[PDB]
Amino acid sequence: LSLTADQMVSALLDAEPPILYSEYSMMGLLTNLADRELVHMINWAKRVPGFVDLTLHDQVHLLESAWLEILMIGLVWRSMEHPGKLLFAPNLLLDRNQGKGMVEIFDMLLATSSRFRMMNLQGEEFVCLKSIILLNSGVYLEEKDHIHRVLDKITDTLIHLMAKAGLTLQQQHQRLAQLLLILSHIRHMSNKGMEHLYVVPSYDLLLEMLDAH
Amino acid sequence: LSLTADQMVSALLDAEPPILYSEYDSEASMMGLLTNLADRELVHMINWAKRVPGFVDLTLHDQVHLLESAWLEILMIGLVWRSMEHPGKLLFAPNLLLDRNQGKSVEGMVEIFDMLLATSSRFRMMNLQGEEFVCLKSIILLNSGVYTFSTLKSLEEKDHIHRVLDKITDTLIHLMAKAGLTLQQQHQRLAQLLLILSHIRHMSNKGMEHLYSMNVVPSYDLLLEMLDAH
Ligand SMILES: CCCN1CC(Oc2ccc([C@@H]3c4[nH]c5ccccc5c4C[C@@H](C)N3CC(C)(C)F)cc2)C1
Ligand SMILES: CCCN1CC(Oc2ccc([C@@H]3c4[nH]c5ccccc5c4C[C@@H](C)N3CC(C)(C)F)cc2)C1
Repeated sequence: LSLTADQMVSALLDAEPPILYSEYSMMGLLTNLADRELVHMINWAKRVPGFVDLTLHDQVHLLESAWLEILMIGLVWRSMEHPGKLLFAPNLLLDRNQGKGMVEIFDMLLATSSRFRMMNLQGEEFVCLKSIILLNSGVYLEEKDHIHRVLDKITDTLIHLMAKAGLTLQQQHQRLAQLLLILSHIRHMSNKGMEHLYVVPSYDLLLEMLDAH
Repeated sequence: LSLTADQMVSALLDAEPPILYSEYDSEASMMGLLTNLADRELVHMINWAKRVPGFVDLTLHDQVHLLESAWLEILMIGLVWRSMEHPGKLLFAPNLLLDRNQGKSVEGMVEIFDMLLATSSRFRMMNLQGEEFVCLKSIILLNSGVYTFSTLKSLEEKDHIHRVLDKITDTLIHLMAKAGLTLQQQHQRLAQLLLILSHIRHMSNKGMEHLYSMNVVPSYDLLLEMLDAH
């Protein structure tokens, strides 16, 4: 929390999870791949500055509410350079008709990817967005206060990055807004995803992955 | 887009729909009252939407689609705003003030009440201002459905929508600056405010999911007919 903006970025970049491969019907592959990415997400979350300062109870709650959103923005980020296609894994690249109630979700994921592409979303930016999702998704006294301080710190970092890129102050606030409004759509996709399922990772499973002290 | 920030706020403040009342004269009545109230607010919402800058510049079908996507979000943020200075209560109408336990009377309603009450609590501890609220409501209208529209006309709509969003963002920053916030505090509050929209989306989806467990959404032509004036 005392880290500089530059230290925050580098920490988050270093904390980035690996790209996994699909173990190989299509629903089993997407399920299995999601299950394996979950473990690496948990270990990513532990390295997000300020996260392990929360109680384990609250860490689990945040992960319970954020896990699908984080899977999805990750999917969308690496699918950027592959228009009309979703790169779940290097050996699992699917289009919208391979989705044929998954096509609607595929479509939404595809639109979000094109949005990122259009915005020319940078790696240093995406990684901040992912941290914000983790901390923001489940927050609805000392703990909520801490979460909001970390969120504020990431906001600073995002603004710093845009300043470094040479964007004017007006462009900074405008780009910040565009990025955060995208999180609304990711939230929506996660909701529909959870709906199209009804499954979820239990409290105990997440707590186990967290590998307590 | 020629509007200044001051002119943006003014237009949004004038576009504000009226505060409506529940009928004048029971837990078995609750859902009926909440449904009747929602239907009546919908009418004023369409009029409000038309007076949001840039909205009527859009095609009628894109206008319908934005409202199909955002109508429950808009209802809810209005409710949350009305309830801000009434801790533990949801002010659906000045004569319809409900709490948690009254929500219990309907299956799965207490969870939605809790989320709405928590959002009201968030607005409270942020000391959300009226000028900020109408900006946030406008953003919901323009942003919620824009990612679920490739035709050339549609590409032009999206660019227009994103440019109006940019302007509302400029308006939000302006308001926070006049209030005397530092630059750092301005971006920080802008972020905090926009993050709440994620949760409002969340609530709309949970609530939409309730409704299908029991006319539940406005039909295309219903919204069309109200939007498609002569
Ligand atoms: C027991 C632990 C919980 N796991 C069961 C498993 O349930 C899922 C089943 C399918 C999906 C897919 C999926 N898989 C991914 C792998 C890497 C990155 C993105 C994804 C997604 C997003 C999306 C296609 N998911 C389908 C869904 C949930 C209906 F939207 C996500 C979760 C998560
Ligand atoms: C054209 C058909 C669509 N209308 C039928 C009507 O269905 C509803 C029935 C109940 C609700 C309530 C409700 N009512 C309000 C009145 C003014 C402002 C806010 C509200 C809300 C939010 C919330 C409590 N709604 C319940 C629910 C299930 C979450 F949608 C929302 C919609 C909307």
